[PDB]
Amino acid sequence: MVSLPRMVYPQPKVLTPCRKDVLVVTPWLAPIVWEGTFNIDILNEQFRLQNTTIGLTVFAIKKYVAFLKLFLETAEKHFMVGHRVHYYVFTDQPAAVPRVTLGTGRQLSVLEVCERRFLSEVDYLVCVDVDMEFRDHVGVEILTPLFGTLHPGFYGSSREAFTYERRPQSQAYIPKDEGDFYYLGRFFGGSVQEVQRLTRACHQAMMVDQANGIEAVWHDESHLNKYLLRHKPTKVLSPEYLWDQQLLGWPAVLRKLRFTAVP
Ligand SMILES: [Hg+2]
Ligand SMILES: [Hg+2]
Ligand SMILES: [Hg+2]
Ligand SMILES: [Hg+2]
Repeated sequence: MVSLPRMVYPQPKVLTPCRKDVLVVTPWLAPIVWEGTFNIDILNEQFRLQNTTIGLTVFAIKKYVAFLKLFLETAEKHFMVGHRVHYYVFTDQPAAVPRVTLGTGRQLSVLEVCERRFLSEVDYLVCVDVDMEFRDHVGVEILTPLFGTLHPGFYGSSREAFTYERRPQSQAYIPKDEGDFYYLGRFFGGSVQEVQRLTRACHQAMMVDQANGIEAVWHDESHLNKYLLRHKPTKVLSPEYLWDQQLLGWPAVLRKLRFTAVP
């Protein structure tokens, strides 16, 4: 709500689309974040004036603790740089967490494996996997009440091809004539309130499923897709935000590869 300062930047072009090769807004008017759609300077100003704090959560159990060093090092270089960040590392090996040097205004909490905590420590929560690395900018352009990320393997696929759970006996069930996009179960976020709302719904749906002796085809991801179908995300991130260059290369439609799996 605080007034932005004078800023000098190119005037928006009303009669000139900001990307003519991709959809930049959903049918429910949520922006789809692609490179070229946002001016990061304006967005940085808006969020900094609000002294925004972003929590990044990851689970690293067993052999996965080995991915923490690169994950954290690259996050330090590309994730919410300039803003307050609180990393939450849930692990079964507290002593094995790498000693990574953090920039000012950034902290890390190791939780050995308390939800009200998030409500008082951060404004937004971003949930990802540890076996990844940031390769380019991932900033406040993604922040919104609730966001989902387009799966790199299905962004150009028809809904019939989406690997949603197709069995009516499952709570994650989505018929062939339904569905907007196929979202990643491993990269989502939003306000603490909305994220806890999504995880609480997923947890309940998965319990009902097991009680009925059924397990969704893609587990958590299947339920996340059911949730986002029925509760439209306020922002959708393009595949730039979770790519796999080994399996998909570098298409012209992707101007940047920001976050990827480690081969
Ligand atoms: Hg989370
Ligand atoms: Hg769900
Ligand atoms: Hg779940
Ligand atoms: Hg979920």
